[PDB]
Amino acid sequence: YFQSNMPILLFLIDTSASMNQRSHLGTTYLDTAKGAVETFMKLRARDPASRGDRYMLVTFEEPPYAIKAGWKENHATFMNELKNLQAEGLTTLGQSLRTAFDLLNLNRLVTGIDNYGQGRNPFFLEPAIIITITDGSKLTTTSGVQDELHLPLNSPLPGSELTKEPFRWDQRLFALVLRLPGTMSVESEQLTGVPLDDSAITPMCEVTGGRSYSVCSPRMLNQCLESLVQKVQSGVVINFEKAGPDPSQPWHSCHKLIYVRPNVPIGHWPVPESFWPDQNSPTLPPRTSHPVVKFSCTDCEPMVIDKLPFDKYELEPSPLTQFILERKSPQTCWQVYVSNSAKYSELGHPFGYLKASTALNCVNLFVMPYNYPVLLPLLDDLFKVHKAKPTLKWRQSFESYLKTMPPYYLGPLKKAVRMMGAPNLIADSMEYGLSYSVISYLKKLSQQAKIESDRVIGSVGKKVVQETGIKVRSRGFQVALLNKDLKPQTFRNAYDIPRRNLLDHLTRMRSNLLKSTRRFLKGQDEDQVHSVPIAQMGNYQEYLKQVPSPLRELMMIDEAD
Amino acid sequence: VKQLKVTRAKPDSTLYLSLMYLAKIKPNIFATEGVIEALCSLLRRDASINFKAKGNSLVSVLACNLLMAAYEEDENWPEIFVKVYIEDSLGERIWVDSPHCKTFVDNIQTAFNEELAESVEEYVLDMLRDQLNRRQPIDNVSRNLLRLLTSTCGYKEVRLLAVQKLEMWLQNPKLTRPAQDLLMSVCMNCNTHGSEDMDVISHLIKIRLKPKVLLNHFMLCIRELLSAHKDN
Repeated sequence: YFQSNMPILLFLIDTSASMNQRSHLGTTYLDTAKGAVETFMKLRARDPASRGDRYMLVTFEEPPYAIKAGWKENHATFMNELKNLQAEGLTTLGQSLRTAFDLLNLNRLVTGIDNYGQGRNPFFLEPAIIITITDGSKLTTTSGVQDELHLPLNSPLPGSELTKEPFRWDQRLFALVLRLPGTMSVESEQLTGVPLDDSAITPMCEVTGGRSYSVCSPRMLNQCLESLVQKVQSGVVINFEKAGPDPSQPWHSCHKLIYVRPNVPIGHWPVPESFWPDQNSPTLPPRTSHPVVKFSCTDCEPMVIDKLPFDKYELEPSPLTQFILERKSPQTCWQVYVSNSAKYSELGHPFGYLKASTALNCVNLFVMPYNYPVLLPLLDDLFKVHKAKPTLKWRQSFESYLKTMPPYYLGPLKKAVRMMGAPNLIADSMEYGLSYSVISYLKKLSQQAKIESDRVIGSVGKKVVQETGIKVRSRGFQVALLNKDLKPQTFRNAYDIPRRNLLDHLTRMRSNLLKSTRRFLKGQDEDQVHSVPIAQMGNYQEYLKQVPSPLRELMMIDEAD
Repeated sequence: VKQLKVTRAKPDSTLYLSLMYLAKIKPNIFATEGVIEALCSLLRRDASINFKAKGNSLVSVLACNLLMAAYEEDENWPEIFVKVYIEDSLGERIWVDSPHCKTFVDNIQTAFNEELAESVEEYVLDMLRDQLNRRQPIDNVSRNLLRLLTSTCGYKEVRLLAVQKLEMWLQNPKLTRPAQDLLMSVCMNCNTHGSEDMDVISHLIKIRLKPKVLLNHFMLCIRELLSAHKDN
């Protein structure tokens, strides 16, 4: 249904002119960044799961030219665009980050992965990470210097208002801040952890669930690239919060990631919305990109019935996981809430729990139906007391539970009870979460997103010509500049022939014209041919195909076997 | 729809397949707006990766041609059948050039020929006016397209438009056979003495053809048609 087995690796390479600073290596910061991307892919390729990785490239240029490799751009195009990056612009970090997130969220509304107004599905994920490689240089615009990072809001994407942040559930921002000095640093190659950077990108990185890396040595660079390769995971960032008193600490608030394991991820129960749905609301309330999940450190019992579909999501290592595995209570669980998901309750009813594993090696989130301590006894009694033949009191209690039960859970609950073996338990009716106006707005957004996606995907080719001109001041007319595409057809155009080369080249074109008897009438030799791109210079495998085949008879590389 | 779109690497091919099977059991089923709504929703043309084209309708064409046998003696027909018959001619003309399939094409044309057939014909004419108003080249018409235009000869406007280009193709050596067929059709259709026929005759009167055989044949046909009608 959704392919989470094809992770997106968006690279936001800083192409501001400050990336022309030279390290002690003799290479620029941009050269270090390109080498870092290449090393990252070399390290990633060791993992067999690396196949199907989508690699994307966005830069600090303007939106028509910011996207170098987006959707439906093959690996060779990515490599060619990476190799030819030039650092010649301003440090428009906020604008470029906005464009990168818009590129990531380009097709979300077309495919309905966000599941707006219908619960948040951790298995509806398109896992991407933005690895932005930059320096700590201050952010710049034409007007002046920006001391802080602020993503622009102008030109909003259709439906961008539905989530109150640009980044999404399944997106993480990582910053590789290059602080490599121009002098060979006297510090030893200490094996300590990588520091968090103090630039303006670090708050945005931490908010997204990622982190910033400060680099000032090639050894540190390798360490960050290895850690980044380890951080390419399919999962969604959950904003875990603490509710109630202790049983201002690192484990009180955390933007941790929960793992989602495919095989096509399979799941049933959504994360509750942050509002109670109604059929008379003209507009859908905006969503936080990371759901505020509240847990109570009470150590309740993790009740489970035999045949229920329960989604299990393994939390990544975090101080909260450290706390849970340090208290050492694998037989108890902390109830988990979403605030304002209920009709009236501010904290709302539980929908799941954190239960440490048997080995105390990991903590897993068990996503249950909404208000599961009330539903699960009833659901057990349905099949244990009367064998899916509901009684009057049971049906009344079930309906009473349904009053506290949000309509967006109706579909998953129907599917669950059907696969237990009681298909006729509830009325087969459409979910009452969304008004007609809301659904019409959603379909209009889907069409607009389709059109905008078509426009953006076709725009990544940079099929435009740079303004090769010098605007002449009075105290219209412009002075042209050399271009890449004006390859001199000196045989076909007499204006491309320099004066110093006029006579010999005249002889050459004369011979090319008259001596073509039983020969070849090509353009200028030594230009159209023998100025091949270096990549195709020694492509003997491709060259041998154009030659007739012969007769059969029976440290890394040096241009052949 | 989301499953069909997102999982495009392994799309469901049964969407087009089910149309042929269902049309041969319940003809009224094909008139529902659900398929139209799905087609309209999926009609967004994307250039990079999308299925924005139409699949082969050979099974549908065969079913439509075989449905004419069951409607040979039926004087009353619905407007949905008329719309389907009109839309059938707008295909790639797979069997138009085949002479053995003349009976099927004739049956299809006659099917569109009346309680709701007047409104259907008016809507078809209004829809086709977009192409009719365009100044398409004479050479752009294929040889197999002549049968399609000749079959729907009931509308006097179409006949007048076809006859209007008789002088245009008079100087074209490659349209001599169509010019002779145009003269034959003009002679045969000269039995109503209407405005369209008079306009066509006036348009063709002032056109002089260098060859003498064509002009002599046209004059002989005109004389025979005049002798056939007392209102000449």
